[PDB]
Amino acid sequence: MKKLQIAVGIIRNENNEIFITRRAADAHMANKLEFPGGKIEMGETPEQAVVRELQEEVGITPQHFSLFEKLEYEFPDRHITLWFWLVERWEGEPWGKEGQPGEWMSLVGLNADDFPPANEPVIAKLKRL
Ligand SMILES: Nc1nc2c([nH]c(=O)n2[C@H]2C[C@H](O)[C@@H](COP(=O)(O)OP(=O)(O)OP(=O)(O)O)O2)c(=O)[nH]1
Ligand SMILES: OC[C@H]1O[C@@](CO)(O[C@H]2O[C@H](CO)[C@@H](O)[C@H](O)[C@H]2O)[C@@H](O)[C@@H]1O
Ligand SMILES: [Mn+2]
Ligand SMILES: [Mn+2]
Ligand SMILES: [Mn+2]
Repeated sequence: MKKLQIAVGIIRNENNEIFITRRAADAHMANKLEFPGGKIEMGETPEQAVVRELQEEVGITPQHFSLFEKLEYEFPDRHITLWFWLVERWEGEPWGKEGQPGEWMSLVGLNADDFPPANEPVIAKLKRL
């Protein structure tokens, strides 16, 4: 079974809203809401990966961020380790830089059912902030 390391960014503005994108219909976890992020490549660290992935996907450079949660999840056909970075400072304005839907969502209104099931404990912990 495939094993992947994934770094994602929880992008939180001053109004307690999170920048959330929606995954393509032909992707793994198709049509799900998601924190922007992606695969950690050989020769880069988890910290470097979340910077690169947010630059690619939404056009911001995260800075002074922290590891909010790290967890493992077994999907039906792949095992993934997810690094959830809390990003409260960044350069740029996030947008759908890869043509994907993206918008600001109130933290209190997030519904874990809309996200991959791996995100359930993270969404709960976020609402506890
Ligand atoms: N990006 C992201 N992926 C998540 C989340 N929760 C979750 O289980 N996943 C899973 C879905 C995928 O199996 C994997 C993310 O890989 P990805 O498809 O974003 O990887 P990528 O951006 O590097 O891929 P690509 O655009 O090059 O095709 O992790 C999340 O909140 N954000
Ligand atoms: O690992 C994140 C953790 O480390 C601290 C310093 O103790 O932040 C450092 O690492 C971040 C990720 O690379 C950087 O963004 C930050 O600038 C750097 O100081 C903590 O702030 C954070 O919890
Ligand atoms: Mn990507
Ligand atoms: Mn991605
Ligand atoms: Mn990638």
